[PDB]
Amino acid sequence: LKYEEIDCLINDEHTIKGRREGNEVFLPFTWVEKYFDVYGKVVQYDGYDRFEFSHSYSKVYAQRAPYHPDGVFMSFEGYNVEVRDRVKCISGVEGVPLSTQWGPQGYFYPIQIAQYGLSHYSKNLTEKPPHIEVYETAEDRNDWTVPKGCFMANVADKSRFTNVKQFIAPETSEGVSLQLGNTKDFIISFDLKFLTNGSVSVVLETTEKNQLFTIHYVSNAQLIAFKERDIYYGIGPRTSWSTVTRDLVTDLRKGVGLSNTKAVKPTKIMPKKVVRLIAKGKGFLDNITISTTAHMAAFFAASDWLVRNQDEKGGWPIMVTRKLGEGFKSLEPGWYSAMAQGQAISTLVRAYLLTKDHIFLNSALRATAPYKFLSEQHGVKAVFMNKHDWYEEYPTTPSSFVLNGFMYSLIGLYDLKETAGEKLGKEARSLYERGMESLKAMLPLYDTGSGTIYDLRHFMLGIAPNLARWDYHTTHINQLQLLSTIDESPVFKEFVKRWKSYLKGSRAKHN
Amino acid sequence: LKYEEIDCLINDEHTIKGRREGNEVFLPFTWVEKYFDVYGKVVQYDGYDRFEFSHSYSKVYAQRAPYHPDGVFMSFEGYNVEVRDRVKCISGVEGVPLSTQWGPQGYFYPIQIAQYGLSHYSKNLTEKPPHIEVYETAEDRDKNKPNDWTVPKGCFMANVADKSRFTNVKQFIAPETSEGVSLQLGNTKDFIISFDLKFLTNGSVSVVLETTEKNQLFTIHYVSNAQLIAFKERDIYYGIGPRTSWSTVTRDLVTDLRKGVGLSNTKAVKPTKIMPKKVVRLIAKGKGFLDNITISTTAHMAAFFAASDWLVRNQDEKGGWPIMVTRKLGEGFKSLEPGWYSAMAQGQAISTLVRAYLLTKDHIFLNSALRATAPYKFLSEQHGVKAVFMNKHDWYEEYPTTPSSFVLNGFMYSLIGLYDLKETAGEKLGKEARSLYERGMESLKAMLPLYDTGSGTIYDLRHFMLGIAPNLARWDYHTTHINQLQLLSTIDESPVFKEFVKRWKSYLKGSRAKHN
Ligand SMILES: *[C@@H]1O[C@H](CO)[C@@H](O[C@@H]2O[C@H](CO)[C@@H](O[C@@H]3O[C@H](CO[C@H]4O[C@H](CO)[C@@H](O)[C@H](O)[C@@H]4O)[C@@H](O)[C@H](O[C@H]4O[C@H](CO)[C@@H](O)[C@H](O)[C@@H]4O)[C@@H]3O)[C@H](O)[C@H]2NC(C)=O)[C@H](O)[C@H]1NC(C)=O
Ligand SMILES: *[C@@H]1O[C@H](CO)[C@@H](O[C@@H]2O[C@H](CO)[C@@H](O[C@@H]3O[C@H](CO[C@H]4O[C@H](CO)[C@@H](O)[C@H](O)[C@@H]4O)[C@@H](O)[C@H](O[C@H]4O[C@H](CO)[C@@H](O)[C@H](O)[C@@H]4O)[C@@H]3O)[C@H](O)[C@H]2NC(C)=O)[C@H](O)[C@H]1NC(C)=O
Ligand SMILES: *[C@@H]1O[C@H](CO)[C@@H](O[C@@H]2O[C@H](CO)[C@@H](O[C@@H]3O[C@H](CO[C@H]4O[C@H](CO)[C@@H](O)[C@H](O)[C@@H]4O)[C@@H](O)[C@H](O)[C@@H]3O)[C@H](O)[C@H]2NC(C)=O)[C@H](O)[C@H]1NC(C)=O
Ligand SMILES: *[C@@H]1O[C@H](CO)[C@@H](O[C@@H]2O[C@H](CO)[C@@H](O)[C@H](O)[C@H]2NC(C)=O)[C@H](O)[C@H]1NC(C)=O
Ligand SMILES: *[C@@H]1O[C@H](CO)[C@@H](O)[C@H](O)[C@H]1NC(C)=O
Ligand SMILES: [Ca+2]
Ligand SMILES: [Ca+2]
Ligand SMILES: [Cl-]
Ligand SMILES: [Cl-]
Repeated sequence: LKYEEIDCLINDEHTIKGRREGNEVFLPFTWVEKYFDVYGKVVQYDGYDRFEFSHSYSKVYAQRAPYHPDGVFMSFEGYNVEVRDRVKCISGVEGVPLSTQWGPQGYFYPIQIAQYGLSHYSKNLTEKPPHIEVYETAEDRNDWTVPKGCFMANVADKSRFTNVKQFIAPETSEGVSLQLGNTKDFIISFDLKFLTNGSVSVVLETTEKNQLFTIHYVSNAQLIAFKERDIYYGIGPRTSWSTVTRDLVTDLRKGVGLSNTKAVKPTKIMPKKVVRLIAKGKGFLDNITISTTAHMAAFFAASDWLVRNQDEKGGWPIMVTRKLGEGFKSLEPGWYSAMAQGQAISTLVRAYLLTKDHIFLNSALRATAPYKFLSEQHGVKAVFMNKHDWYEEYPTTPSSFVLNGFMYSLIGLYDLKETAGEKLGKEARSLYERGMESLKAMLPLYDTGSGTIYDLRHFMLGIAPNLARWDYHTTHINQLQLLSTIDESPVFKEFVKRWKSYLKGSRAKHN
Repeated sequence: LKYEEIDCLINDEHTIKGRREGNEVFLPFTWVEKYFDVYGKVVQYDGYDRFEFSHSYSKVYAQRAPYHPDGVFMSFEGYNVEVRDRVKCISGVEGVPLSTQWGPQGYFYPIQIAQYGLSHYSKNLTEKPPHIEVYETAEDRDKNKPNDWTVPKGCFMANVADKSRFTNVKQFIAPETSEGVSLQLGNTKDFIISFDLKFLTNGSVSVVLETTEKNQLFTIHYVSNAQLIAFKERDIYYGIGPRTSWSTVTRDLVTDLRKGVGLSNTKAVKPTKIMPKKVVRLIAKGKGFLDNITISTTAHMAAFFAASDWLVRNQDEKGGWPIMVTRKLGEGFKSLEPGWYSAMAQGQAISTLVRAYLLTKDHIFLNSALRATAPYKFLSEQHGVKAVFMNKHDWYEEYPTTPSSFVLNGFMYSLIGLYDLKETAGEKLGKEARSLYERGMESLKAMLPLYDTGSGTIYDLRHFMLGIAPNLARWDYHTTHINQLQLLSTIDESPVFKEFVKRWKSYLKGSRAKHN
């Protein structure tokens, strides 16, 4: 195959090496990939090599049905919140993500918590039912080890209509130990009440050279800690009955990856066997279980967190500073987010539809309040050019007009208005209608002709556009694809189609 | 590792043929060019080939100095309006371009005429002075050669005083059936012919050209009627009107030849490579007078003034140059019925007229420029050019559509016109221009970001106004945007103009704004 090397001058400033066969010139992908910011690689199949080029690796969610409030939440069946490195851990006390997106301290960010919930809710609807192995009920329907100094016994508990295992072990002892031996499933679950302080510990055989790591759930409020091969999580007093549910995969990886930075250090470590459970102090223990997944317990932990942490104004105040960029006043702690409000509402509505417990709906109804107040009056409302109401992901001065957060704020209002009924849904209905009018009018401002912009800070600050990376662009499409199944407006379908095409390299026509 | 074919799947839908050497994959430029919409070619040097790649195709004008109203007009020293295929010819009557931009009929489009003038004005300031050869003054300077008239049977000629304009003049009588009276010229280098002319009766002044089409003689007849342009075989006819009063006729024989032989019924002049190589002789028919016969390399100021005079005579009572063709800007935009005004026309005309005023101090030019701001005060629906963006920023429309269109380049030309006028008119009379400019520049600074894609510019805001895809600016309009902003940046020290120019320039060599 006869070819000639040829110098290839690039915009009169750099020379790269190409190849030539008569008139056809061939450019190295090393250059193409960097210069155009595109993707490809050689893929080896049985008796066929093929280079495979992509404009992006991000992919649009394959919607299977029109959206409905009790169904999967957009594309979140495929999200995995807990592996994100901005999640420092799943809180021992609250059973939800503690995030570190903006500083290393670790704070409850409501969005991450709602997305934890929504993603698990969605996986509950799409994944295969979990295998559930029961190790201890305490009934009449063993392999505990009680060393000297310790006692164990089955006892009635009238308070909760069951039999229960009581244990007494001092902290100087080896504790009382239940052999488990699960090779496949790593979500451990048990009912727990402590009389005195103590610990429930889980020993794991890992893939790090066959070593045993132990995860201690201790009855204090201690921040996550990691020494050698011991991981410590504070689960609070548990001096009343509650179900503890812990993903040993996540809990192991977050412990070994413990960092003083805003990102968990990557680790490959996996548990390969849940060896045994170790009880110390004085207390009670029931329903000891290992499951493939515990999606509804994750969903409810998020739901209950939202109910308990909503403030008197119906907001989830965000208790860290956020500096959105030069030009934007810094957001002082206690700011609200339209994305938080909406995602929370979408979570609470789902909790209500499952349980019929009006505590969930009552929280969702209150959560519209911040939508009514401008950013400078402790709300999330912004007005674009004295004409279009908007609900801000970041209620900055000047206004920021972030697209994706806004669309989640609307999906929440849709969820609520479809669920509250005509009377009580009035406020949600009205905020939604106004918001969808704004969105239809303003969508074109986010369209570059070969991508989307993330926000309107170019217009509001007089600077370069803050273009959306491909994964945010895909989110825009997923959002509009969703809206397009609950609102029959042609504009949503047109924009979805064009925005999809951008992902495969299509451009708007030039003149 | 040896050069080998490899299949290359593109976005999981089409397979192209590339090459591979070990790990390095090489993609055909045939694909790269079309998929990313870029440019390149193999260029031949002495025993050495090189492929040359460009992200874009236009270039930014190298601005030399801060802009001022009596200087060159932006980049227009490098425009050549008359060779554009949308210029059907230079009118014999009006001495300015007749254009065919949207319909084949041919109409006087103000923008093309203003640009004709501004470009010649700018060339006057940058080109070398023209060589000027004088063939007849009719005085007593004409004792030695050139003599050179052939006055055949039936015809007469004489030098005669003309009290009307304090000079001697050549009088001619030739019937139109004769071969006419003929002055040998023989210029090989210069092709702009110029002569003062008054006709008593009908007639023609004709110019014979040796051309590069196998040495053939073509004759261009400037005839005393309003007939526009005709072409049979080797004769070209232009109507120059009665000329029964003294006037300077000035004609580019290159253009006049090429427009004639390229005469078409379509929107575009047929391309030709025919050039004149010799202006052989001038032929006078009918009864009249003839003075100051000249051939020059260029006649920039005559072109400029022809444009200026056309603008003064054709301005309407509303101070506009009405555009007399229907214009449908695109689906969603109401059709513009004839008589619509353009902010680009108004501004460019003003920039022309101000320059004419600064040169001549004839207040007719300034007063026409002052009237030309009136359409800027009136909304599109009231037969002006003003649009308002979201109840907040005044704008001056290139196309005063419903809904508003907000075309960027037209707007910036409308502002450079107002700048020229307000800098020139003085405190009292410049008030209106001052105010329209200030409001315009405030709008521009606020709205510039809406035209920035992060790797190009948008031409207009039809995407926002109609709910459709952006009308992205082709690269030559992108460089126009930069040339405009580069100019404004020398008359307004706002940092925003400097930052945008720099970023917009970087887009030309494939830089992008950062993604998040
Ligand atoms: C380990 O796991 C098991 C589940 O497998 C748990 O055992 C269950 O415990 C719950 C208590 O939380 C039991 O639910 C309660 O049942 C009580 C009586 O049920 C029987 O009798 C009634 C007549 O009253 C019959 O109708 C019924 O069919 C049963 O035969 C109820 O009194 C409780 O009602 C509560 O809710 C209502 C509102 O709905 C309140 O108004 C009441 O005041 C009251 O609070 C409740 O329904 C459940 O039956 C147990 N199941 C079994 C099979 O034992 C263990 O609790 C768990 N371990 C720990 C430590 O939590
Ligand atoms: C061929 O080319 C030659 C020049 O190359 C031309 O000859 C010149 O043409 C003009 C014709 O008008 C002569 O212009 C001079 O105008 C003076 C006043 O005119 C102005 O001011 C009055 C105000 O009352 C207005 O009415 C008028 O419209 C103008 O605004 C006259 O006064 C001149 O006459 C004498 O005065 C001047 C100084 O003021 C003396 O220096 C002169 O020598 C002269 O005696 C004169 O009319 C100009 O002088 C001509 N130049 C020469 C050298 O002859 C031809 O016109 C051109 N051929 C054709 C056919 O156009
Ligand atoms: C999505 O969430 C759904 C709702 O939470 C899940 O379906 C539910 O799955 C459970 C099965 O784990 C069913 O609960 C009961 O199961 C018992 C079996 O006895 C055991 O139960 C107790 C604990 O309560 C245990 O301690 C005992 O020792 C036993 O081992 C049945 O006998 C009951 O009748 C009852 O079925 C729910 O019924 C079931 N609900 C529904 C609506 O299906 C679903 O699996 C989740 N899916 C995913 C993919 O996560
Ligand atoms: C630009 O225009 C000016 C007209 O002012 C030209 O300068 C004149 O040239 C004529 C013809 O040779 C002379 O009669 C004058 O003496 C000149 N006037 C001045 C003020 O210099 C100039 O030649 C033109 N230049 C170009 C490149 O077109
Ligand atoms: C309870 O707390 C004390 C310190 O406050 C600690 O020393 C002790 O070991 C704890 N008890 C158990 C059973 O872990
Ligand atoms: Ca029990
Ligand atoms: Ca004379
Ligand atoms: Cl995710
Ligand atoms: Cl041009």
